[PDB]
Amino acid sequence: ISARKYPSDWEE
Amino acid sequence: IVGGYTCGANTVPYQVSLNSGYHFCGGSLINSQWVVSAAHCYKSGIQVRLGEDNINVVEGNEQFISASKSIVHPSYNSNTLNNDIMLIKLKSAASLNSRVASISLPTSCASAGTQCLISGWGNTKSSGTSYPDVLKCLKAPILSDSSCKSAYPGQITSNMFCAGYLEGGKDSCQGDSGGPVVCSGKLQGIVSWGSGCAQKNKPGVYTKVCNYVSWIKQTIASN
Ligand SMILES: [Ca+2]
Repeated sequence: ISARKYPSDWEE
Repeated sequence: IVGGYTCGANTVPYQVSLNSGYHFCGGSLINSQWVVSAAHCYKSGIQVRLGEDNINVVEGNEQFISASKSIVHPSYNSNTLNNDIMLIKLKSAASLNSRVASISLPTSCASAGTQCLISGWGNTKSSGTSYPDVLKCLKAPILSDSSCKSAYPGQITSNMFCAGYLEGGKDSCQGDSGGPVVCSGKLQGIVSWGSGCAQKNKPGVYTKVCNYVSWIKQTIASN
């Protein structure tokens, strides 16, 4: 699933 | 926001930026001490930036206030993004004025076809990346439950709705998370998730704020 945090959810 | 327009400075006065040395999510001011955002936007030590337009330049109307408390929905699930809502308490009360103002909570749920305003400082491209300095805006309708579920089989809960355009080209995107979906002057949605951005048959998915009004009021009262 792709959440819309910046830069991405996974990139945290 | 992909396929949107430049809102205009301080035309969305409830829109806030959550900042950790850089903008990472939006939020909505609901009273002078509380912000609604997405649970997946949680991080310790957030600075809330109110009264912004250009998030990279000091223009004179900003208020920067630290978050003192963060309250994620007790039943949030990061795997499914069910219950994707968080409340942030400001360390001091914002000073409310024409450029910094609260948005009302819903009294009832919105219906399919209702036009809403979605805003944020997220990506303006669906392929590659281009991030704006100033706030962007998009008018988009709420989709039917059935269309939403067909777009995302097995992934839409009763705490979510779809809004946008199945032909592609107009949507929220990375960096818009946590920000507002306002319909008839009420905060009905929180930017949450989607497959890509502005892709055909893959609309934006939003937290259904109307399900949470009693929880929000109870949380503000007890914290
Ligand atoms: Ca600014």
